[PDB]
Amino acid sequence: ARFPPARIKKIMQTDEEIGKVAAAVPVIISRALELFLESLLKKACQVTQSRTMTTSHLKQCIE
Amino acid sequence: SHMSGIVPQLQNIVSTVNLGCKLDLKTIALRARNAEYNPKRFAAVIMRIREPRTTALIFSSGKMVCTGAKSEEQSRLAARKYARVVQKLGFPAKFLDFKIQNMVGSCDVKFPIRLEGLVLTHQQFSSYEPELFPGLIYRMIKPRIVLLIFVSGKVVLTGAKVRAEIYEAFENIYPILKGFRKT
Amino acid sequence: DDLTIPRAAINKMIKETLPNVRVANDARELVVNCCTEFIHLISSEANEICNKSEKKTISPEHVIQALESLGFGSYISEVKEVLQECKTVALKRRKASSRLENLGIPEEELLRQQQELFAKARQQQAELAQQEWLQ
DNA sequence: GAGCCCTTTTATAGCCAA
DNA sequence: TTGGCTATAAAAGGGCTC
Repeated sequence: ARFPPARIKKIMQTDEEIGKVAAAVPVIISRALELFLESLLKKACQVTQSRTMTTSHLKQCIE
Repeated sequence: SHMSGIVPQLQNIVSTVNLGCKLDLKTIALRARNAEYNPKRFAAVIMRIREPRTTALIFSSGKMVCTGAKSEEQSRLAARKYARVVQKLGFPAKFLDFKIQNMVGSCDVKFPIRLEGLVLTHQQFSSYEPELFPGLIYRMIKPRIVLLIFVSGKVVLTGAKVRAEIYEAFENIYPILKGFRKT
Repeated sequence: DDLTIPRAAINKMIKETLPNVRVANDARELVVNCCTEFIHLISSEANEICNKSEKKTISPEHVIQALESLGFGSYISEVKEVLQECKTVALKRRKASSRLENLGIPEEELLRQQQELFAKARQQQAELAQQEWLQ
């Protein structure tokens, strides 16, 4: 799944330190966000099958 | 035979004026009441005033952009108040080359419109993608103004340098619109 | 700010990635939030790599370097591809505007065509009006 | 260098928000 | 309802890509 670049840029700039950002940036971050969720969900899925996916099975991936 | 009878109303005006003297935005943003500044995000001060309700973008070169007015002189007044503001803040503020750069107008033909067809008969002047934007985008060549036409009969006109161009554009499009009325 | 990627986007991702896996609504909320954390993580690292690069605007390069630097080096493959299509899209769009403004039907005839449609429409509503006025 | 980006404003208006 | 995305015109400049 692809994510809203406009939303991604707005989110990036919730940080006062972040200045101007190249138009193409938010779109690559979207792809990156996509690769991060697939890798993350697939690990958490493993953790779930070693016990429905819960909040705990996920947190143990952002540890 | 007859004039539409509908007169488009001005909703926005963008003018520019050159104050003719270097400016230190840090300084201006520092004391100016309603002034914003983030050379981080945007290289210009963003000042506003209640009457006429507007917004000015003040750059380092002294040049300024004034937006929000509903008439030519209202925009020139606001532009002047922004000038006196920069002035009182201790800067050699002049008021040079004031120019209206854009005018926006809008009105209601009071009847639905078949955008679906209009974009066929005039495809070379239209861009209609309801998936992307609900309105039909019409590019008139003479005068050179852009119109936003909506199924509801509301119409926006923009791109004008002088209000006559807006009245000329609407009077041209009205009969076209009546030819694509929906029923 | 309380901006977050749309719930629906995350749900479409979960469905496409974990076909046939019940995911707690609570957990779905955690993923939506991990998203914003990641954006901040990448952005912060990129913003530093940027200051150093004596540049002013966070470029697609600074983001690639932050990825490697952060430990996400294995994404740089698929991320480079997207950066590509982005340059291509921007390039095609530049050339399309160039042609629109330089190789189209001379304005002169475009104007004529358009005025024809205008005069013609005035004619129609002229009759349709005068006729109804003859009642 | 030619030319696009970003920022501001405004009418209008569907789609979206979990 | 509120408000942001999407769309249009235009200026101002410092930042960038072929």
